[PDB]
Order: sequence, then structure tokens, then C-alpha cells
Amino acid sequence: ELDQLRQEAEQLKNQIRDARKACADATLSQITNNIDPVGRIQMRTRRTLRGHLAKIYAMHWGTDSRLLVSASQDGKLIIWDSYTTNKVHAIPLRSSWVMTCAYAPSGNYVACGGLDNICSIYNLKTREGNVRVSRELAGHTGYLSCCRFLDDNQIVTSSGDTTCALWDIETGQQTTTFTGHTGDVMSLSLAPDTRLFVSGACDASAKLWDVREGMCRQTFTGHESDINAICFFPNGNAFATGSDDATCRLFDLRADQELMTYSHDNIICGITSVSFSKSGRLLLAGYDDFNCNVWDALKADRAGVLAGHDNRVSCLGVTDDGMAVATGSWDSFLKIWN
Amino acid sequence: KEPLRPRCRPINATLAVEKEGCPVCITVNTTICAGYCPTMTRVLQGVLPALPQVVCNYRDVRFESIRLPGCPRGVNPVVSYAVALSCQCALCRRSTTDCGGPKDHPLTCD
Amino acid sequence: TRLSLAYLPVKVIPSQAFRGLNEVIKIEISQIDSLERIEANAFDNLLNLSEILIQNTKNLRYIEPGAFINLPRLKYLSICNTGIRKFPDVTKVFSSESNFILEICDNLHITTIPGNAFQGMNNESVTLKLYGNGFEEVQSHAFNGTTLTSLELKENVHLEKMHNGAFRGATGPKTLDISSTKLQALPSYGLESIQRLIATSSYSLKKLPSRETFVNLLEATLTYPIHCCAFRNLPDYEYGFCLPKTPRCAPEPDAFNPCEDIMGYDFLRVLIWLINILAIMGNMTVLFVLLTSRYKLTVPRFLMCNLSFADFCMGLYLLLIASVDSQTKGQYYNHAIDWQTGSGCSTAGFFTVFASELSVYTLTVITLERWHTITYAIHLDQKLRLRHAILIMLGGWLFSSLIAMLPLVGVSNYMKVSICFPMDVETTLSQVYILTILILNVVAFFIICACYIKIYFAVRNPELMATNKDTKIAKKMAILIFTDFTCMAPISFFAISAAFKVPLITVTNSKVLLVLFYPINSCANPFLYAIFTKTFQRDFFLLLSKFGCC
Amino acid sequence: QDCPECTLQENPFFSQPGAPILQCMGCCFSRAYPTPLRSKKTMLVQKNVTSESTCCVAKSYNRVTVMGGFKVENHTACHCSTCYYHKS
Amino acid sequence: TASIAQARKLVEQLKMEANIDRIKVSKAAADLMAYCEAHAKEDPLLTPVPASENPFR
Amino acid sequence: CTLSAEDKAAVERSKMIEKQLQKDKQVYRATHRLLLLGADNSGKSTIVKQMRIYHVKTSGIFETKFQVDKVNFHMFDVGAQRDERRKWIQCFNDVTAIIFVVDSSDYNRLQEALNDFKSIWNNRWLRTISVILFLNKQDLLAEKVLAGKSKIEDYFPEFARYTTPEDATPEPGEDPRVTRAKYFIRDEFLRISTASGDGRHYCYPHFTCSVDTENARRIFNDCRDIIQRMHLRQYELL
Ligand SMILES: CSc1nc(-c2cccc(NC(=O)CN3CCOCC3)c2)c2c(N)c(C(=O)NC(C)(C)C)sc2n1
Repeated sequence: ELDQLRQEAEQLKNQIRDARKACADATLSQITNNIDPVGRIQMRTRRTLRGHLAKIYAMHWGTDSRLLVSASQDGKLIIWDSYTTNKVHAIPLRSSWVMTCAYAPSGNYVACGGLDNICSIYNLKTREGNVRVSRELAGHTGYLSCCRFLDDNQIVTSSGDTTCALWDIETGQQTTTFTGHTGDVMSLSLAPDTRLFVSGACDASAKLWDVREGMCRQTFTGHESDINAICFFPNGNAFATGSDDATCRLFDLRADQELMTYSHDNIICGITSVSFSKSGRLLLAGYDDFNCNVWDALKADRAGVLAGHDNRVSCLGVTDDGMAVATGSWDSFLKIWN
Repeated sequence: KEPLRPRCRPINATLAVEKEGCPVCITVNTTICAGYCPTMTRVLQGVLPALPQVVCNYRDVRFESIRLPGCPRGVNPVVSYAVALSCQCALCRRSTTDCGGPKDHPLTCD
Repeated sequence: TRLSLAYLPVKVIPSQAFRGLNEVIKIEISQIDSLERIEANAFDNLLNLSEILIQNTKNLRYIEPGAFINLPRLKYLSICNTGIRKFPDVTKVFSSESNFILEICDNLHITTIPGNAFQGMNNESVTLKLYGNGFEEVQSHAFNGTTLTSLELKENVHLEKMHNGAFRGATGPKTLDISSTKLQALPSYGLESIQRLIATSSYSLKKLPSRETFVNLLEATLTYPIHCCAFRNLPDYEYGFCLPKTPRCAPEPDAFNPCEDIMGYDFLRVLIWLINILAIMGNMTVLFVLLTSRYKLTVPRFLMCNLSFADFCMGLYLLLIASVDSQTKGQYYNHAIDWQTGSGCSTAGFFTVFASELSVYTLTVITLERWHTITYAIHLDQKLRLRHAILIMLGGWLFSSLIAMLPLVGVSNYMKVSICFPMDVETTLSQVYILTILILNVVAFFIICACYIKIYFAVRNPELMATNKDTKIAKKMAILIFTDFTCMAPISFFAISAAFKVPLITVTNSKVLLVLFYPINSCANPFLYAIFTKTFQRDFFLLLSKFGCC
Repeated sequence: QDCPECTLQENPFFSQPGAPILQCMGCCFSRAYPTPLRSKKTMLVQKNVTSESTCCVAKSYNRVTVMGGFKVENHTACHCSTCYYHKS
Repeated sequence: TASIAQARKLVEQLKMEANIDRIKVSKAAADLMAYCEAHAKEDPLLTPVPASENPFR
Repeated sequence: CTLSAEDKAAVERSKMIEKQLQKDKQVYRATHRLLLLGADNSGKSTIVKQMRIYHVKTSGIFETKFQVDKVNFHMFDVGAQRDERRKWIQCFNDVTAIIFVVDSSDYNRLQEALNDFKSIWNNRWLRTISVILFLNKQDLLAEKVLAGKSKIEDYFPEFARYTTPEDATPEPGEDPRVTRAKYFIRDEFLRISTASGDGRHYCYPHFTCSVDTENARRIFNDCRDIIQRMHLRQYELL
């Protein structure tokens, strides 16, 4: 019967809340007060990788920080050389709607997904230079809205069926399915140690899944609305999230609760992408508002603002070395700041 | 007309015609015009301006042409002279007429 | 009693050659080109001598000074068709005749009139006839110590300037003729004593002294009809004893040159300056906002920019006219010939024609492309793009700058009227040109109206709900068409009527139609087309935010 | 056509009753013919016609005055010599 | 009904989540500060660099 | 320009890709993308078939690629997805127009449909997108009305206090009852359509049957009108 299990779960949740409160001896701001805040951050557009037709909805940086990908809704997935804005590749896709893109960490393969319910993996280091579908990983029952590569052989995707899926490329089957969740799952982040990854969704509760264990370890529900993005702290011991309610948040995996909440009164626009800096001081965020914001990760201060886009900023990415950042909005222009 | 005091009208005359380098004088009959017409002088010489006084002159003149008997080469063979049709007495156009005083020069060549 | 020295082989006349003669009345020296020199005092003293004529002595280089000296009864002196270079000396005749006449004639080689050339000449009044001579200039005090009844510098084409002090020591003149002299300006002194002035065919005499200087002027005759307007100010044998209250001036001003200021009526002088300012800032801002726009230029925005530039050129023309009116306030006639024929009037006419034609062509192109985009709206690939727009607009610029250049090439003249509009319709070529321009403007308005009507009939839905949206379309499209019509129809109708040589208005009233109806487009285009659109407003708020004034 | 010898007549304007002011008016000779070849060389300006002019002038006159104080030249005898105010 | 299956899965999931041990927030903040300060020197955005090293012009 | 061989090869690659992208752009801008919403019983399958005539089960979107009057129309039937629209509707923010097929025969799944429209019409990202609304299976409504069930008032009681608008243009030869019912449904939809934002985006209703072959012309005319009116606001005419 529902009642006894429901009350047992309620008691468990109350116990978790009590433990977290007892463990909340002091907040981050209390101990950070002695830190001198960094001055205003000067970021200016260094490149404008135009030439893309439809509104960019997803991009991503390469491991070497040389090549980057931007996928639009016209069927195009373009691979740019950031240094000299060279269209290194332009893959035409089957389904016009694309909601993500990724890389094999070696830099060989790329991935994509969308409303077609089918992830598609393309190979770049082919024989004759002809870029063609390396594989089509079908099986999901919801729109696939993220892609991240553990290695060149495994891909962990998230779709709108409330279930993440770890696929083996060559095998092309459900190597693992993470289903202990409800609502559309949209954002995946792989920590420097690839055994763990966080996932956000529309249920306002991000989760921390383990690749090998096959089930979530922790759930964080500090948000009030849908979650649109997520990213690990560079050391992998914390992660940031953004939601439609215009509030950035930063949670810890060890403390198992929200370390801090970055918010501002003038912002009532939902977030769409977040990303830490190579050292962690700077947290970047893109909003439905046509500007991007760089905030102090430990002070919540509005360190800097970027206003080089004419439409909603929908995708953002920081290079591994941190030498530059890239933003792609719904104006079809991908702009690199530094 | 009146034998005494006729007016400006055309009269025939015998004019000597030559050109730049002809050693021979030609003489041909053509038309000039002469006669009288009223004249005025202002008695009140002073604040009032002078009164113009006209002279008999042409109003419409045509041209005749003639070839001379073997004049020296280097000049156009055919020369031309003027023939007077009608005349009235008006001011002598200095730019067009040389209105001088009593000369009574013969109109034949020498 | 009379001497006729004709065709003699005489080269030199010795001094006092005529001594012992007492009954001579006349001396004639004509057709003696063998003569070259005349000694001084050649006519030292004769009692009854009164008339002297020299008529053809082409080889006469000059007459020694004092040739005519101490002759009381010498009355008429003539020297004509002589190759004299130095001005003949007459200062020592010391005549006593009451109406002495001095004649200089056909001496093409005389260079100038020396100053004080008539000291001790005659104790009584004198007349001077300097016809035809090739004087280069007249220096100060050229006329001195004698009442000068008549001065006639007629047909001295080579004369270029008369010193302002030439009449300082002379009394008068009473009559002054400067016809065909191409003189620059009259002397500033001595003109008050002039009774009658003749300056016909003196085109270079563009500026005349003030009216108050001509206190004694009657029977004036000038070469430019406009100049006579300076004499509108109130204070048989032609026998009389009192001068007319006002001078009688000829030729009478023509229809093209009424005795008015550049801006006819007083109120216009204000209305222009307002239409000046309203016609500059807006079109400037439209250019300023749309040229500093971050966002890419779409075809209608480029057309808006060029339309605003054309209207800016119109405003600049109006500003030039207003500044000229302000500078020549109340005494236009003095500067009329100088400015109406100078570079300023040609520049104003070119601005008018170029700006008007460019604005009309741009409005027609805007309407045509609007119709093209609204009719073939579903076929999204047929939309006119910027390359074709730039090509068509370069063609339009060439057409506008070519039609506005023909008046400078003789097809028409901007110099016919003060406002510098191309009203030259004498020759058939100018008439057909003007009629062609006016008919092109009329056809432009007609095609704009037809394209707008087709747009309205295309958008209209004959079956679905369109009762409340068709009304707005019709309303504002009628506003646009009515602004164009109120700018075009009056001006075009009057211009076409007057271009067939059937004028229905006077040039003085024509001024009103410039201020009240001509710049209507030039001041209403930016508001109906540019200022009120969402894109321009949004760019304007962007600029305000950049400057912080938002 | 008729034109009289130029002789003295009454002045309609200034002749007061009993004060005869006599001014002489009428006509003399005038003619025009093409310039002769022997005369063209002697003239600086190219020409096509010469003219012989004759107007009658007062070779004897005396000073008088009329109501107003202005000088007047009452002519006593005029005869016809060259024409003075005849070029334009 | 699948409602009981969902309820049992939910209670099992919360049971598994609850057994995890937590760490004091002070320790987490100290570790974050230490990591963020020990690597603040090498970051190109905290301390901008001249055009000699910066390859983006 | 002074470059090396590798850089020149990269530039040649970039220019070739740019030319290919230019070709894809000039073919892309000539196609009108068209969303196709609906419900289980709306019958949009027959619609997509009747537009295909004018040309894997784990996938979640279809294609029709029909064209009318040499105008390429892309109709995107988003099927096999969840029953949740609120956040993948964002992907269709740039579509030319939305098609909404609803069933007028199923008295009351009809009420739910109304709410669906109220969700589509008042969405934040579909704010400037007009909606074409096909009322499908009108013949079935005709039989359900002529059957004398007299239960239309049971679900919607306002039917009793409704009168056929005078602007109605019914076909020659149908019972006033069916005309009143269909126009009542049309007015019920238009009440939601005109409630908010109608001066910015419009709603074009039509009555169609599964056997009708004239729908393609209806979409062509609706798209022509929508694009014309859209040009009109930027030309200020409306
Ligand atoms: C006479 S021809 C003439 N007239 C007018 C015009 C118009 C309004 C009134 C009057 N008023 C008189 O013309 C009175 N008179 C007095 C007597 O007869 C003629 C002139 C004349 C214009 C005119 N606007 C022109 C014009 O605007 N051209 C562009 C638009 C710059 C291309 S060209 C032209 N030609």
C-alpha cells in the first residue's frame, strides 16, 4: 500500500534534511570574507566565427583547444579552427533539429542528437576524407539533448525519456541505462575522473550518477524550476547548475548540499549554459537575456558582462587550458572571447 | 525730282572699281544715294543736350560681282562691289561709315 | 580762308607753319598717312580759326605737346583714325569758346588718358567724345578744372577701369555714356551731378552706385533690366522747366525680373528659415542613426538613407537661398546680376534639380520594391537583394546628376530667375527638356499610386476577416499618397502650364509655392518613412543608451 | 521731296512778344559712296563706305537772354559746313 | 497497479542515498579555496597576459 | 597576403566549404518550414498523406517535403515523443506557421484540445508565430449532428445560447444544425485565439475533411497571407 512506504520515505527525507542542517556549520561566504575579490574582468571579442546558417543551439570545444564544433537546426554540424576561423568540416545531417554535439577525447569522433531520438556518431579521421555516419545509436524514446564521451568507445547520452544511457560504440547496444529519475534529462558533465557524472533535468533536482555502479549516488534539489545546464568544478569535488529561475547554484558532492547560490535581482531570465574557468574563480553563465555573465565563484559578485550577441545565448564552452571561451547564441554567430 | 533741293534718294554714278593688285582701272555704273533732309541746331546750348543731325545713308545694299581682265595671280579672280537700293538720312555709323567734311574728290580714278 | 591739306607728300609739319594767317576758319588734315610728326606750336596763334579736323594719318606716331596753344576761338577739335600712342596734348590751347568740343576717334593704339589732361584747356563748358579709342584705363583727376557738359566713352571695349577720383576736380558731368565699355564699376565720386546716364550693352557693369548718389538723375538708360528697380524709390522739343519727381528708366524690367527681393513676401522670410531647420536636422539624424547602426543594412534602409540624403541636398539648397536673402535684405537689385549669374546660382539650381529628381526616383523605387515584396511575398527567393538595389540606385544617381547638369551645358539656364530654377523655355530644346522632367515626375507619382493600390488589393482578403485591418492599410497609404500629391500636383500643374508658354501665375507669387509646397516631401519623408518606423526608433534608443541620455 | 533752304525763323518756345529770337532751320547736302581704293590704304580700320555730310551752322551769332536768365545764342547768319553731332 | 512499484523503487532509492556519509561544509570550503588559490597563478583569465603569450592576437 | 602552404590549403578548404554552405543557404531560404501539432485522434496522418500526394519506430519526427505552385513547404510532424510540449516547442521558434489539426467529432476530447491550443497560443517562444487551425472530420460531425443525439449542450451548455453568425458562409444544402455546431466550435477556438496577442500573430481557421484534396492550397494561401502581413509590420502598414 502507498501510505506506509510514503511515510517511510518522508521520514528518510526528514532525516536527510536534519543531517544536512546539522552539517551546515558555516556557509561559503562566511569563510570567504577574507579573500580579496578580483578586479573587473576585461573580456573582448577576439573572433567572430560567422558563416553558420541557422540559429546555433549547441557547440563544444576540442581537447587540444584548436578545433571546435557548432551544430545548428538546418542540418549543419560545422567544425571550426578557432585560430583562423577555417571551416575545417561541414557535416550535413539527417534530422534538421540538433540539440547537442561532442568529441571523442582523442579528437577523432563527433556526436550529435535531437528530436530524431537517434544519436549519431561521425568519424573525422577516415580514409578518403569522406565524413560519414560512423554509427547511429538508436533506442531512446525521447529527444536526445546532450552528448559526452568517456573514451573513443563509450558515449554517455541523455534524452527526454527521463533515462540516461551509456552506449558502447562498436557494440551499439544499451551498455547501461540510468532510470532512477523523473523528467527530461538535459545536461551531462564528466569529471576529470570519468567514473562519476552529474545530470540535470526539469524536475529541479540534479543527480550524481556512477558510470559503473549503474545508479545514482546523491540527489540535490536546491532549485525551484527546470535545470538547463550543469558543470563540474575543475577539481571534480563540486559542480554548478543553472535553472530557468535565473539563479546559478553551486553544490558539493561531499557536503551533499548547496554550497552557494549566485543570484541577482535585475535578472529574471532563465539560464541555458554554465562553465567554470580552468582555476575555478570565474563561473560563466548564458541567459535568455542576450548577454553572458562572468561571476566570482566564491563571492557571487558580477565580475564581468559580455554583450556581443543579438539573440539568446544557448551554448557556451571554455577551453581545457582556459586560454579562451566561446559562446554561441540564436543569432547563428559563434563568438570567441578572451 | 525738284531741280532745287531734292531729298535723300538713290542716284546713278560711275564708280571706279579695282582690287588689291590690278594695274588696270575699271569703271562701272552703279548706284549711290544723295540729297537733302531737314537739320537742326539747338539754340539753348547748355543744360539741354545737343540735337542729333542726320546724313543720307543706305538702308539696304546688294552686291554685284565681276571678273577683271587677267589681273595678277595670287588674288581671288572674282571681285565684288556694292549697289544701293534705298536710302534714308540717319546718323553716320562710325563703325560702318566714314562721315567726313567737304572733299569733292572726283569719283573717277584719277 | 579754309585750308584743305589733303594727300600731300608731307612728313613733318614745322612749328608755327600757319603764321600770318588771320581769316582762316577751318583746318583739315585728312588722308595724309605720309605725315608722321607735327612740331610743337604748329598752331601757335590764330585769331579766327575755330575748326580743326585730323581724320586719317595712320602713320602719325604722336603730336608734340603744345601743338595747339593760345587759340581763343578754337571751338571744334577732331583727331580720328590715327596711330597715335601718347595721348594728344590739349592743356595749353587756353580757348575761350562757350561750347568747345574735343573729339578723339578710332585711335586704337592710344593706351590711356593721362591725369589732369585738360588743365588750362578751356575757361567755359566743354564736351568730350572719346568714341572707339582703345584706352586701357583712366587715372585719377583725368578731368579737372572745367564744367564738363557731356562725357561719352562710347564703345571703348579695351577700357577696363576708371579711377574712382577721375571726377574729383571736374564739375559734372551732366551727361555720361559708357555704352559697350565693359567697365567694371563707376567712380564713387562726382556722379551726383549727372543728369542723364547711358550704359546700354555694358554687360560688365553688373553693380551700380546707390540710389541716393544719383540725386540729379533723369533720362537714365541701362543695360540690365533689374538695375532700373533701384530708381522706383520716391523722393516735340521736350521743352520743360522742372525735372520729374522720379527718374524714367529703360528698359523696363521683364516678367522674369520683378522689382522685388529674392523672397517675395515678408512672411516667407520666416517660413523658409523654419523649413530650413526642419529640413536639415531630421534628415541628418536619419542619416546619422542609419549610418551608425550595428545591424546589417537591408534594402529599404539603404533606400531610406539615400532618400534622406536627397532631401538633405534639398535642405542645403533652401539654406543657401535663405542665407542669400538674409545677406541681400532689401537691396537685392545691387547684387542681382552678380549672384544670379555667379557660381552660387548655378550651384543652387544644380542642387534643386539633383535633389528633387533623386528624391522622386528613390520614392518610386521604394514603392516599387514594396509592391514587389508584398505581391511575390510567398516566393521568398525572389526578394530583391542589396546588389540589385545598389545597381539601380547608382543608375538613379547617374540619371539625377545628368539631368541636373544639362542646364550648366546650355540646354537650359539657371540664370533666368532669382531662385535659380530652370525656367529657360525659349528654345524648343529647353522646353522639351522641362516638359520631360515634369512629365517624368507626374508619371512617378502615378506609378506610386498604382503600386500602392495594387498592394492594397493584394493584401485584402475577400472572404476572411479583413473589415478592421483594411481600414488601417487604406488610411495610412492614403496619408502617404496625399503627402506626395500635395507636394507634386500644385507645383507640377503650374510648371507644366507655364512650360507651354501659358503662365497662370506671376513670378512674385511663385515664391510662395516654393516655401509652402515644394519641400513638403523634403520635410515629411523622414517622419512618414524613417523616424516613425520601429527599426529607426530602436537604433535611436541604442544611441541614447550609448550616450547615456536614455 | 521738299525741304527749304535753312534760314532764320521764329523760336516758338522763347520768342517773347517784341523780342524776336531767331533760330535758323532747314537742309543741305548729304551723300554716301563706297570707299575708293586710293583711300582704303590710308585708313587703319577696314571700311566699305565713306559719306559726305553737311549741316548748316550759325557762322554769325550774338548773345541774348530770355526770361529766366539763361544764355541764348541768337543766330544772325548760318551756312552749311560739316556736321558735328552726327556720329553714333 | 504500477504505483506500488514506483513507491517501492523510490523508497529503495532514498534508502541507498541516505547511507552515504557527509563532510563538514567548512572542510569543503577550505578544500575549494586551497585548490582555487594553488592554481590561480597558471590561469590566463585571473591574471591577463600580454600578446607575447596570448595567441588570440 | 603572405601565407605558407599549409595556411593556403586551409584557406582553400574554407572557401570550398563556404561555397557549399552558400549553396545550402540559397536552397534553405526558399523553403517554408511548417510545424504540425495535433492529438492522437486529430487525423494528422491523413493530412500528411494528402500533402505527400503533392510531393524506424524509435524515431521521433517525420517529413513530408510537399510543394505547391513551385514553392517548397516543409511540414514537420513531430510524433513518437512524450505528451509534453513546453520545452521542445522552443526548437520550433522560427517556423513560418503552426498547423493545428483538431477533431470536431469527439465531443469533449475537444475540450482538452482547447486547452492545448491555449497552451500553444499563449506560449512565450511561440509569441510571434501564427496558427493555422484545421477542423478535421467534419463529415463525422455531420453524422453525429443529424443523428439527433442532442448532447452537444451536455458537454458545452453555451450551445443553447448561441446563434449562427450572420457572416457564416455554409455550403449549399446542409442542415442548419450542423452549420450551427461547426460554427460554434470555430467561434470557441477563435475566442481563445483573439483573447491575447491577436494584433501580433493571427489564427486562420478552416473546415476540412480527411477526403479533401484542397488543403495544400489552403496552407499555401495562409502562408502567403502570413508572410505578406509580416512584411506589412516592417513596412508599418498594419
Ligand atoms: C516658365 S517655365 C518653368 N516654370 C517653372 C515654375 C513653377 C512654378 C511657378 C512658375 N512661375 C513662372 O513660370 C512665371 N513666369 C513668368 C512668365 O512666364 C514664365 C515664367 C514656374 C518651373 C519649375 N518649377 C521647374 C522645376 O521645378 N524643375 C525641377 C522640379 C527642379 C526639375 S522647371 C520650370 N520651368
